[PDB]
Amino acid sequence: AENLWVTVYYGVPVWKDAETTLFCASDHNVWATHACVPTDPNPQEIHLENVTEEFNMWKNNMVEQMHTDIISLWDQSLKPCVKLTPLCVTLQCTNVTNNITDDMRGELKNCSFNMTTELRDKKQKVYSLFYRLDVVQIKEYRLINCNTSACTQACPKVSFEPIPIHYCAPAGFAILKCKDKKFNGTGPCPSVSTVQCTHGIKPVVSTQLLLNGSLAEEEVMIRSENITNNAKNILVQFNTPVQINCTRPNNNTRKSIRIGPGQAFYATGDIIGDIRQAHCNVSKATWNETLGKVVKQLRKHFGNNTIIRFANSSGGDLEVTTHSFNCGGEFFYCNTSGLFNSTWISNSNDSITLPCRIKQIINMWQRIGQCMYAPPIQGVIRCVSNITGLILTRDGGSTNSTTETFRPGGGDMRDNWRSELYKYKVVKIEPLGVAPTRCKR
Amino acid sequence: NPQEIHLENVTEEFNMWKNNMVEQMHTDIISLWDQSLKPCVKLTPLCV
Amino acid sequence: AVGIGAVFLGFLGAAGSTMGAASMTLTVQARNLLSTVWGIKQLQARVLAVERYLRDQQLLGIWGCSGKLICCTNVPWNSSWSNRNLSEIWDNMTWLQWDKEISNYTQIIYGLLEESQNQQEKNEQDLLAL
Amino acid sequence: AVGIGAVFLGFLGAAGSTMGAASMTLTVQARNLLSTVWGIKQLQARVLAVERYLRDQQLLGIWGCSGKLICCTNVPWNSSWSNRNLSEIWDNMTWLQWDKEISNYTQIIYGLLEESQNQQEKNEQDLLAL
Amino acid sequence: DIQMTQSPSSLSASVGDRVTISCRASQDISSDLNWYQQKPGKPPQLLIYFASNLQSGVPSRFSGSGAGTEFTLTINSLQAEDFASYFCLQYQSYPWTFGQGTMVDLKRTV
Amino acid sequence: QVQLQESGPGLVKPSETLSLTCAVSGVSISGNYYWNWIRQSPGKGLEWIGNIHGNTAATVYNPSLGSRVTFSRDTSKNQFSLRLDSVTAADTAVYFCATLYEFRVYMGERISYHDYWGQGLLVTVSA
Amino acid sequence: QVQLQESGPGLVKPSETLSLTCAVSGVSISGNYYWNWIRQSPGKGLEWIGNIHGNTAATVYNPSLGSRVTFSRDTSKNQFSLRLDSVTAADTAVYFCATLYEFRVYMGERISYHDYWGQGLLVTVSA
Ligand SMILES: *[C@@H]1O[C@H](CO)[C@@H](O[C@@H]2O[C@H](CO)[C@@H](O[C@@H]3O[C@H](CO)[C@@H](O)[C@H](O[C@H]4O[C@H](CO)[C@@H](O)[C@H](O)[C@@H]4O[C@H]4O[C@H](CO)[C@@H](O)[C@H](O)[C@@H]4O)[C@@H]3O)[C@H](O)[C@H]2NC(C)=O)[C@H](O)[C@H]1NC(C)=O
Ligand SMILES: *[C@@H]1O[C@H](CO)[C@@H](O[C@@H]2O[C@H](CO)[C@@H](O[C@@H]3O[C@H](CO)[C@@H](O)[C@H](O)[C@@H]3O)[C@H](O)[C@H]2NC(C)=O)[C@H](O)[C@H]1NC(C)=O
Ligand SMILES: *[C@@H]1O[C@H](CO)[C@@H](O[C@@H]2O[C@H](CO)[C@@H](O[C@@H]3O[C@H](CO)[C@@H](O)[C@H](O)[C@@H]3O)[C@H](O)[C@H]2NC(C)=O)[C@H](O)[C@H]1NC(C)=O
Ligand SMILES: *[C@@H]1O[C@H](CO)[C@@H](O[C@@H]2O[C@H](CO)[C@@H](O)[C@H](O)[C@H]2NC(C)=O)[C@H](O)[C@H]1NC(C)=O
Ligand SMILES: *[C@@H]1O[C@H](CO)[C@@H](O[C@@H]2O[C@H](CO)[C@@H](O)[C@H](O)[C@H]2NC(C)=O)[C@H](O)[C@H]1NC(C)=O
Ligand SMILES: *[C@@H]1O[C@H](CO)[C@@H](O[C@@H]2O[C@H](CO)[C@@H](O)[C@H](O)[C@H]2NC(C)=O)[C@H](O)[C@H]1NC(C)=O
Ligand SMILES: *[C@@H]1O[C@H](CO)[C@@H](O[C@@H]2O[C@H](CO)[C@@H](O)[C@H](O)[C@H]2NC(C)=O)[C@H](O)[C@H]1NC(C)=O
Ligand SMILES: *[C@@H]1O[C@H](CO)[C@@H](O[C@@H]2O[C@H](CO)[C@@H](O)[C@H](O)[C@H]2NC(C)=O)[C@H](O)[C@H]1NC(C)=O
Ligand SMILES: *[C@@H]1O[C@H](CO)[C@@H](O[C@@H]2O[C@H](CO)[C@@H](O)[C@H](O)[C@H]2NC(C)=O)[C@H](O)[C@H]1NC(C)=O
Ligand SMILES: *[C@@H]1O[C@H](CO)[C@@H](O[C@@H]2O[C@H](CO)[C@@H](O)[C@H](O)[C@H]2NC(C)=O)[C@H](O)[C@H]1NC(C)=O
Ligand SMILES: *[C@@H]1O[C@H](CO)[C@@H](O[C@@H]2O[C@H](CO)[C@@H](O)[C@H](O)[C@H]2NC(C)=O)[C@H](O)[C@H]1NC(C)=O
Ligand SMILES: *[C@@H]1O[C@H](CO)[C@@H](O)[C@H](O)[C@H]1NC(C)=O
Ligand SMILES: *[C@@H]1O[C@H](CO)[C@@H](O)[C@H](O)[C@H]1NC(C)=O
Ligand SMILES: *[C@@H]1O[C@H](CO)[C@@H](O)[C@H](O)[C@H]1NC(C)=O
Ligand SMILES: *[C@@H]1O[C@H](CO)[C@@H](O)[C@H](O)[C@H]1NC(C)=O
Ligand SMILES: *[C@@H]1O[C@H](CO)[C@@H](O)[C@H](O)[C@H]1NC(C)=O
Repeated sequence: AENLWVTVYYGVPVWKDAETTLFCASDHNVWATHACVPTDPNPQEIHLENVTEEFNMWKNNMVEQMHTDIISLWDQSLKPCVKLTPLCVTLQCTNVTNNITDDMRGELKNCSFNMTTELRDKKQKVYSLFYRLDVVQIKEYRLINCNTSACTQACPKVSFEPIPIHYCAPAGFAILKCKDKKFNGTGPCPSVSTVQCTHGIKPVVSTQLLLNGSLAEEEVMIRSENITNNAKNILVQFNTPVQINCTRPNNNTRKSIRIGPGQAFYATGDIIGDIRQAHCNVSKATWNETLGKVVKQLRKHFGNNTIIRFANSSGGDLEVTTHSFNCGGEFFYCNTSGLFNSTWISNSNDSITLPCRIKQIINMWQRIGQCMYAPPIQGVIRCVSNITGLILTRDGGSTNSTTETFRPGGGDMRDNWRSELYKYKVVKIEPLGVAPTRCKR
Repeated sequence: NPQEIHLENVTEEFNMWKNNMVEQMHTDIISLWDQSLKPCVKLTPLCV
Repeated sequence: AVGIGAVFLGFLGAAGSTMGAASMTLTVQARNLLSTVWGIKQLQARVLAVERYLRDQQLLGIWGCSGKLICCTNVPWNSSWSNRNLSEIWDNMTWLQWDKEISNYTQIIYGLLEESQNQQEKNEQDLLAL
Repeated sequence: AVGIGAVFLGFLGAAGSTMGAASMTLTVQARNLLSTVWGIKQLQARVLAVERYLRDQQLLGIWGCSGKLICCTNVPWNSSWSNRNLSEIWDNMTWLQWDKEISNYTQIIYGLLEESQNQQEKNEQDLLAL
Repeated sequence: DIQMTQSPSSLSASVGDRVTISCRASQDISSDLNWYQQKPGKPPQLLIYFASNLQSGVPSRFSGSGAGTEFTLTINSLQAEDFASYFCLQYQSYPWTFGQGTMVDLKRTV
Repeated sequence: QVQLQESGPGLVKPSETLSLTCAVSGVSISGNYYWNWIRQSPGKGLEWIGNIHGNTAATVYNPSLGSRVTFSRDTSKNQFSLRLDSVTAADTAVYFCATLYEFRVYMGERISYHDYWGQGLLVTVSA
Repeated sequence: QVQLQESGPGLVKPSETLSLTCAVSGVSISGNYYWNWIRQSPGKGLEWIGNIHGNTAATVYNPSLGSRVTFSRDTSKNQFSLRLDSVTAADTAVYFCATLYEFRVYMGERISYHDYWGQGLLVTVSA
């Protein structure tokens, strides 16, 4: 009675979840844009009406691809640069006590040593200023990395400033974006659009604080894979940014030593004027208001009468225990102890100062056997940034006590990328379909 | 046996100073020169 | 009426529309299926896209619907696959829901189409021999 | 006769069968033609396979047999190419033996097919002119 | 060329008063008319399109009606920001022609 | 060669659900095969439970057992599982997983026949 | 959001050529859009000069002003330019570049209507 017949349609609008390899689109730097396609000035976005999709930030494959590409670009950038093999020698070091404050005592070492030269017969005697974190005692010291590997000096022309990059999919695939506000990274998104590819994502590297990121449009957002589990980090996205201004004020000097044919090593000659600690400043009232908003949002998941405590970091290496970042080419590690120190109970112009320490030998990623040397920068350096989120971790969480203690986290850099690609997903199109219809061949 | 065809009634436009073949030839020659020198001795100890 | 421009819906935005309305703009979706280590990855992706397009075209051609977007065939519709009438299919459903519904009765239809096309070709060859 | 499964012959199983018997399973062979330095070699092989497939498809299309597995033509069969009749071809021979027999009468048939298709196209255009 | 004539040339009304303006054509133009607002030192802004449809974001007080050679723009509840010069634009046949405009200003004691 | 091996708990309680899983080697379960479950008990002898079609997932059950029988198939693990709800003392038996199919040509004659009748497992029902 | 920016000389002499350029951002100019040039002067009010088609380069001009105008479009720079020849004192006016169009579905109903009406530029004619 039905007398219906099979009929084939090509170009049906359906899709399935899939994984693929995206590519560049951008408008000397470590993040090479030379090999990146130029972005179209007029991107197109198609709002998919009546389409409800499923999203899960914690299973996205784009984060892994971004991490791999970032690591590959970093490795590629350092290949055509000098290798500091001859620098592993016995250094004779003394203390620097010329116009130093009480807090900068013993932080600098004046070290003299012998070094090679252009000719393969002669030698030279040179001296430099090193940091206390870079030299280990053997009056005779040695570089910390000499018993692990040899570091490659970063070329002094390439800049470390992040640049926006857009990740665009191949033909036959599509990128879906969730426009629904208050979306907490998991579940059904009812407002969906298709974009050719994503917005500019700056590959900013930091720990314990997200800098130069993106802000929420409605209120502070809290995300976690399993908020009842204390082994999972909590991602906090602010509504308004918090300005942080900070600097290294020492007037540094740079000198070049020729250690071979067409090979130079840049060393810190001398410091002009006073010697003072590099430090960072954050406003007090703004931070208090932000913490009030954060605790107000946190009370939703942990009861309306719980006491919320902010405390210091647990411990570990210097990178995972301090707010580590890079400003003006210099690698800062700041002691964020005055920020997460307070208790909240249910019911002008001064700023908080965080002292920081500079470092030169860097293991940027969590790897062993591959280090890098940052050449010194000339003059005083300052920079201002926006704090726009936190990576918190819940301490303990037993039922014995009715108090919750949150501490700063970090370490893994995948969370930094996850905070930006939380609303994007990739699908593949299937244009073939079969339906019942009333023809007959 | 190279093959060539004569196009009658065709009058084309030519410009020697905008040819892109010259750039490709230069790049190829430089690349081959660089490639040929890779498996050879490096005179580092000669600086004395 | 004069001096006014017009623009139309392009890509998959027509996915929320019903099957009857969604099957009216097949070309916009159809045209978009074609267009050192990083170079290797990009070339692999391009080759994969070309291969997928060729596989789809070969599958279309094997059934006898070569060079067509809508090609209705001779295979009858078994009621065990779906018992919904045309009123509730082409005016109260979308392509995604239909694909979800008939996801487990696809290969047998393809085999039936292949066998039917082969039989039709053999019958045509027999007819032309006279 | 209920609940028992069936498994059919594979890729090249009909290689020893007669021409008539083996002509009924062309799809099983047709479907199999499509699917750091090591990656280069693999990509080269894949590109070569795609090129061969496209060349074969273009050759089929130029004769007017586009999208067909069995497509008979208008060119008469010259007796000089082969004298054997249908009885000792489609029932007492295989495809390999036939290929070995007529391996030297291939290009001329291709040219005849090409010119015949061109003439048919021109005649069809002239007829449609009216 | 189709001539667009507006009436009245100028009118005075108070906040909350109902304001009506008429626009007429030399020949029939079907429903291809648009009503725009223009403040001093600002570009024209669309109020009604196709003579019966309100533009998105415009306050609901503005409305348009009519057809053929007779169209009307009505403001149900005039406000402080509604005092401006209003125009009717026709686009059925080239060239496009605008009306002379009707100015609406705040009404006050003489 | 094709082999079949059964697995599952040997002892089950009355009114509980008996789950058995048959794993095959030497051939995939996604092809045109019907996987059958048979049981042998004292007195009754061989008795057929039901079967499942691998490719389409079409299942047929013995009317005697009613709706107590369910089947599932896992292609990734190459296994198929039988589920018997409301097990009683009459269900104590040795269970085998079997498959019967004929290998032939496409529009021609038949080449061979195949049945395997795997080892099976003894299952008893008691609290 | 689509933005239109007018540019050109603020003054011109009689009988000379007046050249203005409207740059568009946010939408490609090569689409099916009719870019329109209009002017407003005291006494005459709004007066439509002409329009040009982005895709096909088709141009239509006001019959009253005649052949004294030429419209051009540049896709690479995403702009369209108006060139009015033999300027006079009556041509002193504020020039607007705009576009009016509708967004619909292919052989169906309408979704929205769009006009922009850029800020415009003042031009005066005098020696
Ligand atoms: C968050 O974002 C904000 C703003 O986007 C970031 O703050 C900006 O940071 C950049 C980079 O530090 C800074 O730009 C520098 O400004 C300096 C002062 O004007 C310039 O001197 C400097 O140029 C030097 O460095 C470049 C490479 O970085 C070189 O290409 C250039 O030639 C200059 O180098 C010369 O001078 C040095 C020193 O004398 C010498 O050693 C060299 O050999 C060469 O001779 C940059 O232009 C911006 O001014 C900052 N903006 C603001 C508002 O503060 C912030 O850093 C971001 N946060 C994070 C964590 O990334
Ligand atoms: C997204 O979905 C909505 C509804 O889920 C779509 O709106 C629907 O559009 C159809 C056709 O345009 C309307 O059909 C109408 O039904 C009434 C029933 O009495 C009938 O009298 C009319 O003649 C007409 O057939 C339907 O009412 C309407 N739904 C609602 C709630 O208004 C919408 O079109 C979808 N979006 C897209 C892009 O397709
Ligand atoms: C491999 O070759 C053998 C023989 O070369 C094939 O066996 C042959 O199969 C055909 C069927 O296709 C038999 O034909 C039959 O012959 C009888 C008697 O003449 C006739 O009455 C039937 O109607 C039919 O025509 C043929 O006899 C048989 N040959 C022998 C020697 O038994 C075999 O089929 C080939 N392999 C495959 C896979 O086909
Ligand atoms: C680091 O040590 C070197 C060597 O002692 C210091 O350089 C010497 O400075 C004194 C006084 O300025 C001179 O008389 C010597 O001639 C210098 N030596 C050489 C080899 O040049 C240098 O000043 C020290 N730096 C600091 C910061 O204390
Ligand atoms: C640079 O090399 C010279 C020469 O080897 C070092 O001077 C010698 O030091 C050793 C032990 O330190 C003594 O036994 C020799 O008597 C020294 N010779 C002379 C001529 O002084 C010098 O100490 C090295 N410099 C540094 C900073 O280690
Ligand atoms: C820090 O945050 C402020 C406020 O969000 C940024 O200032 C905004 O910058 C955008 C640039 O895209 C402008 O569109 C906004 O109008 C600005 N807002 C204000 C209030 O000025 C500032 O650029 C951020 N700084 C960094 C380094 O990202
Ligand atoms: C979130 O984490 C909690 C804590 O681990 C999970 O609940 C636990 O699940 C394990 C599973 O073996 C049990 O052993 C624990 O006793 C459970 N703890 C509590 C407090 O219930 C929970 O399942 C996780 N959420 C999800 C969705 O898996
Ligand atoms: C961080 O804050 C401190 C104050 O706690 C600033 O110290 C002052 O810096 C100014 C520089 O303009 C000096 O004139 C004052 O004498 C300093 N006062 C004290 C008490 O040290 C410091 O400059 C701030 N740094 C940044 C980068 O903002
Ligand atoms: C961070 O730096 C900015 C400017 O670099 C500071 O903004 C100044 O704020 C003061 C308020 O005390 C104003 O008087 C100045 O006019 C502002 N200058 C500029 C350029 O905007 C900001 O106050 C600093 N914040 C902290 C915490 O140090
Ligand atoms: C967070 O604060 C605690 C105490 O307020 C710090 O503990 C101090 O650590 C230093 C360094 O080892 C010791 O010299 C002090 O004696 C400790 N104080 C106490 C009271 O135990 C802790 O180090 C801070 N967190 C970080 C990451 O530094
Ligand atoms: C980060 O800063 C805090 C606060 O200054 C440090 O805690 C102080 O550590 C010193 C040790 O030199 C103690 O004398 C103080 O009593 C500590 N402060 C308090 C409030 O107890 C902390 O040590 C710093 N982090 C590190 C790694 O040193
Ligand atoms: C250098 O100063 C530090 C800190 O005051 C001290 O621990 C160290 O012993 C000093 N070394 C000398 C004087 O050689
Ligand atoms: C290098 O020396 C440091 C300090 O003596 C030590 O902690 C580290 O383990 C050493 N490295 C290796 C590979 O033994
Ligand atoms: C927030 O995340 C939880 C995690 O499972 C999810 O169940 C919930 O739906 C999310 N919130 C909303 C509004 O979807
Ligand atoms: C640092 O020293 C140099 C050299 O004397 C001087 O020119 C410069 O002004 C100094 N920097 C500052 C911030 O004073
Ligand atoms: C931490 O907070 C307490 C007050 O709750 C204060 O006394 C103490 O000085 C603070 N510590 C730091 C390092 O700011």
